[PDB]
Amino acid sequence: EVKILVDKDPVKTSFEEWAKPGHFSRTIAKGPDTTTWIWNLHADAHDFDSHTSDLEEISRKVFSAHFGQLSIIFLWLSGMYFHGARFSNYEAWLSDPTHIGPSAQVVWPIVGQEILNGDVGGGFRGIQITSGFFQMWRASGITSELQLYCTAIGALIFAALMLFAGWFHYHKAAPKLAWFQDVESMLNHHLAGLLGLGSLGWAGHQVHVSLPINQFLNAGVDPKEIPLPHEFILNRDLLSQLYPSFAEGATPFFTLNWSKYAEFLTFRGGLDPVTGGLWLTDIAHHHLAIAILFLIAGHMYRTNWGIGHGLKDILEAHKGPFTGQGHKGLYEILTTSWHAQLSLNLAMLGSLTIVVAHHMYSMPPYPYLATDYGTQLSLFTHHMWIGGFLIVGAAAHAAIFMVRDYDPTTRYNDLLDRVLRHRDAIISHLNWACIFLGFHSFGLYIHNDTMSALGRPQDMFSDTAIQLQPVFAQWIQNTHALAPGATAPSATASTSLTWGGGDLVAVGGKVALLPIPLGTADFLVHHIHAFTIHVTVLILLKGVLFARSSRLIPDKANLGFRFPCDGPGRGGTCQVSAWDHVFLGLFWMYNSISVVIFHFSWKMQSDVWGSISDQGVVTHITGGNFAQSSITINGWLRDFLWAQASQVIQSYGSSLSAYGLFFLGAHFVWAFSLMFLFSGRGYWQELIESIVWAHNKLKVAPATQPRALSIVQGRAVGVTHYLLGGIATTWAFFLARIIAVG
Amino acid sequence: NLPSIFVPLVGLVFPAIAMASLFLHVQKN
Amino acid sequence: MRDLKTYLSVAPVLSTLWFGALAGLLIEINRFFPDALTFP
Amino acid sequence: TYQVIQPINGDPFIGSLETPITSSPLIAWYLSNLPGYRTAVDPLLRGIEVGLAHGYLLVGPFVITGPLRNAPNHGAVGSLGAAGLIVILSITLTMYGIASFKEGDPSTAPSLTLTGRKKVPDPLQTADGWARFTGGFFFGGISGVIWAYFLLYVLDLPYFVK
Amino acid sequence: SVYFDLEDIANTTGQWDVYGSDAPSPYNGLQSKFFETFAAPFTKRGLLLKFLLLGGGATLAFVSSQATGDDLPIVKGPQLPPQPGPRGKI
Amino acid sequence: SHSVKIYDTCIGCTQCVRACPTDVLEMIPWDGCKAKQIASAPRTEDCVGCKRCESACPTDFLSVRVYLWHETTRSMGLAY
Amino acid sequence: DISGLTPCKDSKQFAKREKQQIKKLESSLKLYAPESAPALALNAQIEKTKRRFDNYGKYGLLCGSDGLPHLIVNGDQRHWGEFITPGILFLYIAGWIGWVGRSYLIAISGEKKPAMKEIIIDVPLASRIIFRGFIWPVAAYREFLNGDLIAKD
Amino acid sequence: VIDYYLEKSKANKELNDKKRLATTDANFARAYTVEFGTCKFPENFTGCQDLAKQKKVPFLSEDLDIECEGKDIYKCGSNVFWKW
Ligand code: CLA
Ligand code: CLA
Ligand code: CLA
Ligand code: CLA
Ligand code: CLA
Ligand code: CLA
Repeated sequence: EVKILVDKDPVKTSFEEWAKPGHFSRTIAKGPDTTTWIWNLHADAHDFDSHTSDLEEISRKVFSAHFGQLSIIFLWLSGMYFHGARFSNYEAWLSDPTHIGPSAQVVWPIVGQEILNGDVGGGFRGIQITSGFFQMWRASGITSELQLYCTAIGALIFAALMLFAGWFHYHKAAPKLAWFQDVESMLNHHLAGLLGLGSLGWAGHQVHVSLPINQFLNAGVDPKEIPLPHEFILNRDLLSQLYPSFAEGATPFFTLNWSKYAEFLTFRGGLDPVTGGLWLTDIAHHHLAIAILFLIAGHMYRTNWGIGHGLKDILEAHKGPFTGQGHKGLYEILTTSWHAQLSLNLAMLGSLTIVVAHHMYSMPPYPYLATDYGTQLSLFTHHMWIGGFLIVGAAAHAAIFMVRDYDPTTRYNDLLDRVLRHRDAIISHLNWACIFLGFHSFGLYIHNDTMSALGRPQDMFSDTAIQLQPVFAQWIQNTHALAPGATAPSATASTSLTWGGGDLVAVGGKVALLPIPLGTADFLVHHIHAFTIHVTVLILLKGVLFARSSRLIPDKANLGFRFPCDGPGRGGTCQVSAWDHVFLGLFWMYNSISVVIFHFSWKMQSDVWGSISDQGVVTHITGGNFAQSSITINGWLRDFLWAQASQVIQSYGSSLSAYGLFFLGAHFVWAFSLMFLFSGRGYWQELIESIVWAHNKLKVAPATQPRALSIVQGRAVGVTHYLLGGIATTWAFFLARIIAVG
Repeated sequence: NLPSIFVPLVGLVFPAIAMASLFLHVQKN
Repeated sequence: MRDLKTYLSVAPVLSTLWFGALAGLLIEINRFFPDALTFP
Repeated sequence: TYQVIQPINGDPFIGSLETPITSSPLIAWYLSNLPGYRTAVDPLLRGIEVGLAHGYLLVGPFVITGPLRNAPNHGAVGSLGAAGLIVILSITLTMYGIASFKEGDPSTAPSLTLTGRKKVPDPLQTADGWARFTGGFFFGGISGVIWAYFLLYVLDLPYFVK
Repeated sequence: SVYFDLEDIANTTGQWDVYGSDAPSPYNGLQSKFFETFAAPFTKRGLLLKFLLLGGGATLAFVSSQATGDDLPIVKGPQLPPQPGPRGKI
Repeated sequence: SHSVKIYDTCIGCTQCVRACPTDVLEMIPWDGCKAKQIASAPRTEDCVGCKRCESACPTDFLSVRVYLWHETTRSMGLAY
Repeated sequence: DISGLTPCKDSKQFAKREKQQIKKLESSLKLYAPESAPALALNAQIEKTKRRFDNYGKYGLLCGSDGLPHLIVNGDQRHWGEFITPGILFLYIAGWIGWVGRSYLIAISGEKKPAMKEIIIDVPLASRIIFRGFIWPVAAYREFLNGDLIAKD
Repeated sequence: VIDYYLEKSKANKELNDKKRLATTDANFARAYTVEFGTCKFPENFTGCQDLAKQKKVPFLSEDLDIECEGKDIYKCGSNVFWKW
């Protein structure tokens, strides 16, 4: 039976364990003898399953940690709304969004730093923001600074609520293990309750507060004379003028005359020409349909009454001649291992973030977002990085599950067993695929570079030379462009302007979107992307599959998930643990995402973004140089890296001077990481031995004996600094370029 | 005159002969 | 009370308090005595 | 129930598996009828067949993708390049044979079938057998290159891509 | 039921010929006689290596020496007046 | 084959022997320590050189020393 | 003057730099109402620049052929305010810090587990020690004579 | 109706522009109060916003005064109270 199960006062609230560092583990609680202890305290802080073997005790800890994270997120949102209300030019940007740059940060006049308050327009000095909050606030119907202050106060109250909830559910009412393992109820509530009701409420807000205020805004009326949102609920007459169908009330809904609501519930496609974003009437209908779909979906599983499905029943009925018993045993694995669930959820969330990034640029949902290039580039890059990091974490935690929670004697599964019985075939095939893709993707660039350097432009792989046309993607584009006429007759326009419908949307003399052409250069970059993705997959999958054992190390599981090596024997056994494989795969994820964002930036600046005059002529930022220059490595070096870095390197003495400083700092940190990556701790411990002598000579030697960083810790520091420096270099370069020229 | 004959010899033929001889040497016994 | 005072004496908390006080002192000195290249 | 994948030859401790890709009767027959697996026949004829196939297949890429592809002399130049590649491959085969096989040593091929029946090991894994194989390969490859050239640019048959 | 025999180590370790065929020669007798007659000189591995290396080198040198300006731009040579240097150097 | 040597600073706690992944070391009777036993390495041809014994050595300095020497198919941990 | 440099009160490049900075600041002033807060903030920056340049003139700094102040370190008695006096003040503060650290490390050395007072600091003991750095030169000298400074191993 | 609120905005363009300028100027000067000398040590015991309605600080009071003007009792979107 599904019911609330709690335990009263399991852990006493006291400050006594705050004064004892390392209380959570047996080894660390004894106090430090060397400096390694100081690091070991921070590396094992959230490794709950290593603190205790009780599943219930671990689950309560993660449940409260989630509340803490939610409180932190609410504090962050409250700060964003408060800075929008108190230190921003939002109200001026509302009346002129095409000529005023959003800004919500103002610096103090100290040590000359007040130069960063640049001319963003609207009689305001500040730092231009690229988060896109202004367009979201305009879409939501927010018109005054007072409504942002109330949102900040509400977010503060909610953060306090989540913090209190975490304390209450760890110290007063701690749910039992059976409560957490009620997966059917959790799925039902998250599908129907959270998502369905949330989308239904947002749809209600859109049809009641967003649609009318945005209709007034798009009509060209002053924001300060638009009626307040509640005025559209009090006298329905105001709502019966923009849309006369509201005069009918809810009678059409209950009598199944839904076409009567076609005024504010539409299937249009394309973009709003005044706005440059998706029609709000389309978005409200989308959310209303998603609400019904999720509310019906959240009724699939059986909780307490007979109707519904059993997850174990579905899993045990899917087996075949090639897969033995099939999925039997997976319910036991996924209801007793936090790490497997974390791995699956991380992979799905990281994959979904990339889809969000891809969909937000091609279908701009927010008003005046498409013509704000700095916001678009920043959002795309940010979500790509988030997705890549989450995907890497998925592999890390799958390896952790394999090392710790895998047990064929009590939790056997045929599919996992059969995967482990032919891992050599999987890994060798992926190796061959990676080599083939690397050759037939990157060596074409080398061929083009050599042909260009040899004075033979006619022997290259180019649109004016040997062609490699992406015919399949071109066919998909043509099919999607013809959808409104044959395959989506009720739709008026295609789902995106990039499919090829031969139209361009211009807002404020700036190009929002237009059909994106695909040629040989795109054929090259797409296979480059596939190659890097395959190599990252190879590195991570090899670590997951070979974590327990290999022909080199028959007993790799006893060494743990995170160990440096197994000695210099067998020729050398460095970086054989599953942790190292994640450490190596982080670099390749970084490489892949960097290439993807470089591709996006160059393509958008060359073939989509630009300006349009009152003659009908389009002039792009880099003038369509992608097709003929992005086919050689020298082209990327010269026309992209050298040409577009001219902004960040001449930003000194302007409001963009903080990006050149961050450019240099990121370069410095990236170089700094190579000291940790290229060396080892045996040299550093010996070097420390001499400094300890100098300290002992002057009686200043500390009792906590200085130790060089551990073998694994040095790798972590090196990779963290490498990633930080690399990502910050592009952050500064992209922001400076797209703010100066965009 | 000479370069058209000498360049293929030094760049292709001599490396091939040397590689064959060295491979047969290192694979002995 | 005693345990909380013990916790506030831990290295990171004392470090952030000390460096915050130092940063405030230096910031105020630079606010009231800006652009100092020499010592008159 | 009924499982498809089985251990190789019924032995679960040999590092392989029996899959439809590896053990289906069609693929087994096809692999058994290739010249590389015809154990009981002179390796020279097998090398002749292998060279005839490979030199013939090598003509196209050199002729069509080469630097002189747009010249009127493209066919002969590409055929010469294919012949040079065949010569290099024969050199590599001779090097491998000299490095791998001593004159007096017997064959290194297995002497058992999958059913455990004793057979005569393949003479291709001997010095003389490999020498005959590489000689046949050279002779077949040159002839295949010449035949492809004769079909494409001496009779000028209406091939779609030339 | 057992896959370990000390008298049969080849069977135990999997020394099998999977796709090897013991079938007789599928080739015609006259064709085999022709190929045996006309490919015999190339079956001496010591002679074949020396012949291939030396003859291939000589053929490569000869072909490179017989190439015309139409085949190789390097043989054609420059056809345009030379460009001057940055500060008047020739 | 690598070289494994034992010095008389041994205290005979048998930590190296049970850390051997290839059964190279063993314990033999002795009279130089209270435990009346010392380690020996009679099967260094199976040594891989992972130095797991030295990680289990309590003596300062080490009483068991591994020197990486000529490489064989056994010492490189090759199964192919 | 020294090394061919001219005083910044005489050099025309210094005045030209000051004029160009004010002109750069005054160009952004045109985009705002004469009474607005950004106009009041740029005016404060203009006064700050004027005061900075006037101070650099008054202190008697030497400027090169670029209009920028140049420091003189060799020991000239009319340039002690650029390296010598600030260096002495730094050496007084750093010695203070080092001596207070050394005394605290010595004070906790003779305990049961002295590594716990290195991660959880005994704040009263530190308060006792801290103000002993005001006379750090005298004590540092005096343990040099007696021999309580250097461990003779 | 749209073309009635367009008429309303036509007659009040200058007034709304003066609201925008004031509200952005106050937002910028909130970071410069201390340097200006308006809201500092002896009078910032509460917020400079609180001091804006009891001391008439130069820039944070113009926004307060102009914020609602020509608006009805319960129809100013920038002040819940306005004319209570
Ligand atoms: C993620 C959330 C977030 C972020 C990044 C920021 C960031 C910022 N806010 Mg902000 N804010 C937030 C949430 C956030 N806020 C929320 C939720 C609210 C509503 C309550 C506000 C309300 C708010 C106001 C009202 C103001 C800012 C301001 C600022 C800016 C300067 C802050 C500063 O110097 O701190 C001030 C310094 C400290 C708080 C000290 C740090 C304290 C730590 C613990 C160290 C303590 C050591 C101490 C200083 C030493 C002395 C101790 C003593 C014992 C001797 C900065 C950009 C200011 C601004 O932009 O001015 C133009 C400003 O006026 N914020
Ligand atoms: C319709 C019911 C409902 C709803 C709305 C939620 C919503 C949520 N659950 Mg949840 N849950 C439910 C039923 C529900 N659950 C049931 C029946 C079970 C038992 C099977 C669980 C077991 C469960 C676990 C084990 C965990 C969650 C977590 C979460 C959060 C995921 C993070 C997120 O998306 O942030 C979205 C954020 C918001 C929408 C902000 C608003 C916050 C909402 C409104 C508070 C939810 C109140 C709750 C439903 C009832 C309160 C009790 C009452 C006495 C006050 C989210 C707030 C995770 C989490 O983060 O824990 C804190 C987590 O680890 N849930
Ligand atoms: C919701 C996601 C999530 C969750 C709950 C966890 C949870 C966990 N992970 Mg995990 N992980 C994640 C995402 C997640 N991870 C992702 C996305 C990756 C890929 C990068 C990894 C990679 C990873 C590895 C490789 C390992 C873990 C480990 C662990 C466990 C111990 C964590 C710990 O003690 O850290 C303690 C926290 C710290 C030491 C703080 C580190 C601070 C980082 C490095 C700095 C980040 C830079 C920052 C953003 C910039 C600041 C600038 C600076 C100037 C201020 C714990 C169960 C470890 C383990 O043993 O698992 C059992 C382990 O070895 N994870
Ligand atoms: C630019 C530097 C660089 C390059 C070229 C490579 C190349 C490669 N890495 Mg790699 N790697 C690098 C830096 C680099 N790495 C760094 C810095 C790290 C640390 C994070 C790693 C970490 C790493 C891991 C962890 C893995 C790789 C893998 C691979 C291979 C992928 C397969 C492939 O593309 O083969 C194609 C080969 C190339 C693209 C190389 C260029 C060849 C071009 C076409 C020229 C060749 C012309 C011709 C042959 C020249 C002959 C002339 C004659 C005179 C000799 C490939 C050999 C993976 C692997 O082995 O999978 C198979 C793998 O698992 N690398
Ligand atoms: C110094 C070294 C060297 C030299 C001299 C050459 C010379 C040549 N290369 Mg080359 N190459 C080299 C290094 C070298 N390569 C390296 C290191 C690489 C790897 C990056 C390449 C990759 C490369 C490619 C990918 C291609 C060439 C091609 C060519 C030819 C271009 C001329 C032409 O258009 O006629 C074209 C003329 C023909 C196609 C007919 C050639 C017929 C020959 C002369 C028959 C004789 C072969 C002989 C029997 C074999 C001797 C082998 C030796 C071991 C004994 C020319 C013969 C191109 C070509 O077409 O050559 C096949 C070509 O596509 N090269
Ligand atoms: C009690 C504090 C103390 C004292 C007196 C010294 C003294 C010395 N150190 Mg040293 N050091 C310290 C802390 C200290 N160190 C710490 C914490 C670190 C780790 C970052 C180092 C790392 C270090 C290195 C790597 C080297 C020295 C060297 C030296 C010698 C030359 C001076 C020098 O290069 O200074 C430079 C000093 C530093 C870079 C570190 C200073 C760190 C801060 C300022 C000290 C703070 C101490 C503590 C937190 C405050 C106590 C508070 C207490 C009252 C509660 C000198 C004997 C050098 C040497 O042996 O050559 C002879 C040398 O190469 N030190």
